[PDB]
Amino acid sequence: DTNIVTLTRFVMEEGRKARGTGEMTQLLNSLCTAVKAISTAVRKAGIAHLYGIAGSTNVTGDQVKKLDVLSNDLVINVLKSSFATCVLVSEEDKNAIIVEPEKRGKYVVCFDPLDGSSNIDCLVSIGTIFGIYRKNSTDEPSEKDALQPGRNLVAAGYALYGSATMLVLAMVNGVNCFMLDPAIGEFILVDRDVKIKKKGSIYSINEGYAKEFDPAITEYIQRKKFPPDNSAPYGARYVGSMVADVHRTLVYGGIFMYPANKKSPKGKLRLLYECNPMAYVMEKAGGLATTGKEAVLDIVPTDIHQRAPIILGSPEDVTELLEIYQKHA
Ligand SMILES: O=P(O)(O)OC[C@H]1O[C@](O)(CO)[C@@H](O)[C@@H]1O
Ligand SMILES: [Mg+2]
Ligand SMILES: [Mg+2]
Ligand SMILES: [Tl+]
Repeated sequence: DTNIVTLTRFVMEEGRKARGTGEMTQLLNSLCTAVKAISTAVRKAGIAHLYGIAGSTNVTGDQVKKLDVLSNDLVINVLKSSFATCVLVSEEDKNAIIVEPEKRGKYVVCFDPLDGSSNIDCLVSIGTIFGIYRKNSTDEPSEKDALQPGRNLVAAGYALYGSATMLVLAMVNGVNCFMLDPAIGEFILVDRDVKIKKKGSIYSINEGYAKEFDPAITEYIQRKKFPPDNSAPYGARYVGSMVADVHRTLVYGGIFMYPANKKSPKGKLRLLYECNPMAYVMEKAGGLATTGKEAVLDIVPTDIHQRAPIILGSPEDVTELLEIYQKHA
């Protein structure tokens, strides 16, 4: 233990080649601090009376919980103080946040400060999702800098407040998992260069929406339960927190689905701070992420609170579902 491979060392070491201003390390160091603070609050939320609602609703019409506010505040303050950012997009804010000139750095950060709100009060896994872009424009920073396609991401990932707290970080050459050591408050590298299985045996979707599903999703699910070739049926898992279901998809393989449906043309999940970050992790792990008709990372957003269908995970599973959409087109 006298040689600790922390997230900071990792993001410093591997990136010494391309030099750079080093504000990405500043950025990620800052975000780790917010994530530790959120993790600590979550782990004692009931004793600190942090369960319940804040008394408000956000642009996508969610009921804001107390932990939403706390986590939102923590993430915004640390990112600003990092001197690495210029434009911030949060699920909890109607408009992009523009950093004050004095603290401006070159990155644009889209994040969900707390994901899995329906699972807060029952103590199921929740998390934090983020995607990071380089501001391209030369003009004054604005909400427009956030409206980039996911393929432009330079870094993305999530923190998972599960049985242990994990920071999953994807960058151009790959995905790596860091676990929070609660004793020293450091994120330690525990899974290097993570890759997803080509084919899994778990499917993950809320089948409560069966009555609204399109024929392709309907057929796909029926095929998981009754395989035509006599293989064993897939097992089902749906934690109900995107970070938990996506992380399982990553480390066990399989598919996660939040598709469009008869009442929700664009699905539910948010493109900027939910879908794109997870699509990027998946793609860097050798996985795929599709709306059913097009790659999530290639969508050019027009609304920072825009929704998108998303189907992701093991390439052979996701490809199987795409063939069914193509067959139905
Ligand atoms: O209750 P539903 O419609 O299955 O929504 C679950 C999804 O909603 C979210 O909480 C986003 O609001 C995700 O974390 C999760 O994947
Ligand atoms: Mg969420
Ligand atoms: Mg949220
Ligand atoms: Tl959502």
